[PDB]
Amino acid sequence: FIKGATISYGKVKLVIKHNRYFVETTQADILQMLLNDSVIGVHSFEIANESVEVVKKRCQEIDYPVLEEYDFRNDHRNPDLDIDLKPSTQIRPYQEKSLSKMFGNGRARSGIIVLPCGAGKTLVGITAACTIKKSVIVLCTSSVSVMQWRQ
Amino acid sequence: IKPVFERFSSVIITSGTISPLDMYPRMLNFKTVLQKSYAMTLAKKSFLPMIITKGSDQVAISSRFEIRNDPSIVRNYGSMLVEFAKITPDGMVVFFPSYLYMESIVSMWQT
Amino acid sequence: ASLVASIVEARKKRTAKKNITPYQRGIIRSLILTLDCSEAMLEKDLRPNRHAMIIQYAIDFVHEFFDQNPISQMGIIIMRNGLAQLVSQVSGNPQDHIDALKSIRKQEPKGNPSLQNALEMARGLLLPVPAHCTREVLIVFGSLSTTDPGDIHQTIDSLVSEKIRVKVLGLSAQVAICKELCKATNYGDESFYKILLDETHLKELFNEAVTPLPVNKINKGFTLVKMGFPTRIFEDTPTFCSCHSKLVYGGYFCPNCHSKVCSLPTVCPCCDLMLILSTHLARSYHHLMPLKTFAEVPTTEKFRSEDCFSCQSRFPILTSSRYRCEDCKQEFCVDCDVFIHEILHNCPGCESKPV
Ligand SMILES: Nc1ncnc2c1ncn2[C@@H]1O[C@H](COP(=O)(O)OP(=O)(O)O)[C@@H](O)[C@H]1O
Ligand code: BEF
Ligand SMILES: [Zn+2]
Ligand SMILES: [Zn+2]
Ligand SMILES: [Zn+2]
Ligand SMILES: [Zn+2]
Repeated sequence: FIKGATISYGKVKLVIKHNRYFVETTQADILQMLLNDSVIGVHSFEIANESVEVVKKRCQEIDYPVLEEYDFRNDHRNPDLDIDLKPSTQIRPYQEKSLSKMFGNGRARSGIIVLPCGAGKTLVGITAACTIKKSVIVLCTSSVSVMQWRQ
Repeated sequence: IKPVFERFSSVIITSGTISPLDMYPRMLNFKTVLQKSYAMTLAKKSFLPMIITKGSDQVAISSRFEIRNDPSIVRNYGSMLVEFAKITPDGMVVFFPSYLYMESIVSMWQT
Repeated sequence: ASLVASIVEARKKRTAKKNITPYQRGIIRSLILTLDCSEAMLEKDLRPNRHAMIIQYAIDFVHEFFDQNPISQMGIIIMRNGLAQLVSQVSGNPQDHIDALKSIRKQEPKGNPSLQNALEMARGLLLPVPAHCTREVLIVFGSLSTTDPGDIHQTIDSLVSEKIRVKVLGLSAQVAICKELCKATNYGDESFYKILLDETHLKELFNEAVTPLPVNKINKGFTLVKMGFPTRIFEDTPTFCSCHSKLVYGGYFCPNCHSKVCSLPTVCPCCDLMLILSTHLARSYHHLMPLKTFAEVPTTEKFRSEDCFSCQSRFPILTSSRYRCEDCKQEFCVDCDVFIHEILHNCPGCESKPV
């Protein structure tokens, strides 16, 4: 079961450039696997913004689970934001562990972090935004919660 | 150094941290009969060389002069300094790339 | 090879125990136990913490120390807030020291340590010690730094002048001053500075210190000490003791002034004459005539009996599971060899062999 659930990770990567999503790949061989795919339609091809949810789900079934990594260190096109955690902060151990699983390899991993209620998930997001140093957007399921983010 | 290698026949150029050994004949125009480096036959490892590429927060650290006044690099280096000063028994020497870098970073540490 | 690996490890361990020469050891000792109670002892490397484990082993060390060295004295010092605090005077009563250690178990350690202050206090407590006793200090250091008000080098020289001996048990790593303190004080030997690598090693280190320290050849303090052997009495009515001035049903009677004492071995509170029993001296005979180590018998030669000479255990049928004593030439089982050299101190074959 574990061997069967094995993937060729990193072959396909989705990138964003000027609000245009390109499904770029690190080898040409993948083209024969994607361009000939029934659902779809150093090499990349265009895809509609709204249709991303189709290719990603299809990518789950054709044995290539795409990864959404960001090289914020090497990204200069986007205007950088200079925000850092002030010295008064004290990141708790589990918060550091949660962030390490995201920035372990140096590239911002896209995923989900689960912590108990009141564990400080807001500070985890703040630290992730502070270290990325780029424009950030936050979505919360209330207006009261939106205000407490700002505070 | 041209006169030295011509006035004297036998010259020994010995140093415990001379590497690569082929760049000196290129830099200084002289030829060597033999050049080699010895590996110490030590029973148990006596020195533990290590390279630290990031701090406890997994943020990279570098001594680039353009970001010397950075709250992240300064803090990460300072934390490393304190942590290694808590387990080092007797002596701990710290080497900086330039004197100005030491002054700026030390002042930030004090604040 | 797994079983062979254990045997060769046992042989290597036996190698250190093969060279047992009758070294002159000072049975009469005067020990000062310097424990560290500082911020550095609040770490969690030793569960639950360094302070708790050290005190617990110290109590066990106190019990073992007096059991094997009944005519010795001990004192306890603690390093707190950069100062040396005395918690027990030099005395032969094992209960007083244990009581002091239990009280210390409550107070939290804090502050910085000071070897000089502890050593200076030790120099004073050991000053009123006879010349026939070995003045020793067993420091349990846990910090990697020492804050002192004066020159530690001067104190180290003073300790050497007074013929004091120092054993240091560190926790984290080597410290230069501790190495010099142990080296310049032990006649150049560098085996008196021990750093534990786990909890199990710590128990062995305390247990090792219980044995008397062999004396140097150029350090001669030979003399005769006036001792006394009292006779226990059974009185119907309670009587006042000459040591604690309380009512005790029994007690020993001194042979020099007839004043009674409660427990032994203690110096008489009237004539200042040491009172001991024949058993107290017999406990240390094995330190003067150590039993010669047993040598594994090769399987090439033939054996005498199929069972152990002492315990009558069938020898398990490569390697010969027999240990022989050269003095009597009698085979022994592996189990007996451990019990004959650790609990017992006489070879049953030698005693059984007539002469
Ligand atoms: N590192 C921290 N230092 C101080 N307070 C913290 C820290 N982490 C979390 N908190 C506090 O925990 C509470 C809940 O934080 P919040 O991020 O809203 O939790 P969650 O979103 O996980 O339910 C707040 O009072 C917040 O200030
Ligand atoms: F998980 Be929390 F209560 F937002
Ligand atoms: Zn009494
Ligand atoms: Zn008396
Ligand atoms: Zn036996
Ligand atoms: Zn024998």
